[PDB]
Amino acid sequence: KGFCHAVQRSFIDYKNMILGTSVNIYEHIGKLQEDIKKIIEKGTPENVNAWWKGIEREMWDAVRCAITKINKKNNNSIFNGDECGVSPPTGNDEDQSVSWFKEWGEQFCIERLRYEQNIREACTICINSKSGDKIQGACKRKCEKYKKYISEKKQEWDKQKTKYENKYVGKSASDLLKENYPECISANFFIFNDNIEYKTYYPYGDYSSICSCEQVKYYKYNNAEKKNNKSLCYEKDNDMTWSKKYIKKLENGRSLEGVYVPPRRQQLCLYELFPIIIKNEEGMEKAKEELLETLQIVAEREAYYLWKQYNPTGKGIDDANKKACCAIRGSFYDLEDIIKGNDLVHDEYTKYIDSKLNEIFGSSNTNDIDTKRARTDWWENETTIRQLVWDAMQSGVRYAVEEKNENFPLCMGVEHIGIAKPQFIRWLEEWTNEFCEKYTKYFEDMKSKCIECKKACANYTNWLNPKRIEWNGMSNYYNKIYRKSNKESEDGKDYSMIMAPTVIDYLNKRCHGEINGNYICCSCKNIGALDLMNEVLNKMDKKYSAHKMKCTEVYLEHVEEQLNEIDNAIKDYKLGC
Amino acid sequence: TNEETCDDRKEYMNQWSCGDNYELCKYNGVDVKPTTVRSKLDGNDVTFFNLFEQWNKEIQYQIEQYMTNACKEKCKCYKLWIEKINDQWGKQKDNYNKFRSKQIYVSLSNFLFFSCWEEYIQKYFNSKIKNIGSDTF
Repeated sequence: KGFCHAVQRSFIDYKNMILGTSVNIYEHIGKLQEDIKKIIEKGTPENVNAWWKGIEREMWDAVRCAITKINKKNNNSIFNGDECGVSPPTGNDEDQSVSWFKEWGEQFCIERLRYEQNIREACTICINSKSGDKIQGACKRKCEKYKKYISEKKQEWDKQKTKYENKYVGKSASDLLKENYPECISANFFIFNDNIEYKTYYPYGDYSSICSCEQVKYYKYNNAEKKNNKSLCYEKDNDMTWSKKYIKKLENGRSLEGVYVPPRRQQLCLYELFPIIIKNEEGMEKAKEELLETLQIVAEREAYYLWKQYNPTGKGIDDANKKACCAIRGSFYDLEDIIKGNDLVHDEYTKYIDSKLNEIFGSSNTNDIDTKRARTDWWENETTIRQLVWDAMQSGVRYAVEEKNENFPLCMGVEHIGIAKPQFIRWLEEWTNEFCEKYTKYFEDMKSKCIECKKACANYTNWLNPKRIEWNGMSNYYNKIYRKSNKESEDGKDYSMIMAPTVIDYLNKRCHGEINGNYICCSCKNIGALDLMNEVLNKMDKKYSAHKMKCTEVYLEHVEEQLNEIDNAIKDYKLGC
Repeated sequence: TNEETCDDRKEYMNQWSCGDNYELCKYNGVDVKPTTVRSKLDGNDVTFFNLFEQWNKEIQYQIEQYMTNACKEKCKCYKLWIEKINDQWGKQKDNYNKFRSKQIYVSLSNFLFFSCWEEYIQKYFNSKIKNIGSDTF
């Protein structure tokens, strides 16, 4: 196993060492490369590259001859060029850094699996604990060795990953390692936690599992004591944009686009589910109460974080509270969807979560739709789960209220709520809401400034520019899926429940009213005087035409000066007692 | 021939069309009304150039889905859009040269370089102030 891989690594190392590049691993490489260059550039005249390209085929033939003859001398069947690659490896990823990073990740995954197996063997006899049940002899020492190993791998991986990301900005190392080697899909780069709490509250980070046994139960709002910041994750952001990636590809011919992750959804706290799931790997179909406790914990924590961070952002207590209620409603809807697995995001978190849920609910041969139905009815069943989560969210929001010393908002105060719309509609309406808010802020700021609003106009136009492609995207997606009674629908979602041949009609008739937490969550008027924003998308509207000349003149001036800056910068980038 | 059998494939959707005074380019079924406020840059002329700007953007965006493009019908549609984009780019270059002629007092090379680096500076940064990469250069 892993033999022809080593052959490829060695061949790449020789190829990149025979000619002068960033190689200094040996006691010296510069001496050998300098001697090679001096020998080459005396008869051949660069010429080193031509000589290497000439001899590469012979070298590959030589290694093929070597493997063929070594298996010939072996008593087994004589092999041939059947080794991985009849040709030398291609130049797409011949960089030393890429290969070294890949091999480092592969061996890290293999050793992590080995440590997991060792822990499972040595800590299988919480359960069968011998005692404050922290003393075990072998289990504790093994997970401590794992702790130190992770401690050093933290800085190692940090350095290697930051170097790779700087070299190839626009990609991700974690996804590359996941796709190259399927041996570690359970890997979650959280093992290298930076927070001190994740190092002291979690004695072993990702392995606060079986090596540590406490069986701490969640404490409801009636309990004065809390989880004492068991999963005190970082607060979410408020000024970050959407994402066009992480969408499942049904096929290359279709390649559906125009769907974007809302800013609130992509900032979600779901850290604590992974370690508890790893701990409860054993005990299938009997630890679902622990899963319920953990999801109540995470829902309460995220609701408290959202209310703590969003409420101060805006002194309009009424509409800010209504918007926060709508946001937590949408968060609950998304949580319910991911409980039933009816979302489109396919990151390392959601993929692992859905795999675990499928292997838990699916006994031996239940169909995918059967598993969807089973998890849906289990979520709707009462012991309802979507009443326990609602009470947990209410507990979190009330904790936020008593921390902020305010009143209980009327919104979300109802103990029961109806079935929500498909997540695409919710994303579209919240996108319209945030676009309206941003437009009202930016246009008002630009009008207030004006003589000096050129910077304000630049901010307004660079905020407006990305919105055109967004609008085109979801308009095109809506025009291809609207009014389909689940027979010819693109997905399993029951479409055709919106009576709107066009998106403009539904956005006009949808939330042109109160911004409260019940169904309708928008408050926008005097914008068209609702449909004029398209004419504002391109720079021909009457409202913008007042400042258009000044804005384009200052934009051209900035273009010229920044052009001068960038060209001079790229010219400058040539290089006892 | 293949135009009707290929438009229904809803894969290309070349919305922009440049069609005499300035060779106006129309993004979609929206009329163009020049709001003049005013031999250098003046009046609605710059507005025309402004329109071209958005076209330029989607042109780059075009390549995106065309990077997702990959039998006989596919090849025919591929050549068809190649010809369309070629003629549209030629017309846009010609009307840009006309704009430059009316803007004698930025040469389709420095300006396009600035725009394609503005793409980079806007995708991640905002940030058009510092150049301290030294590895991404």
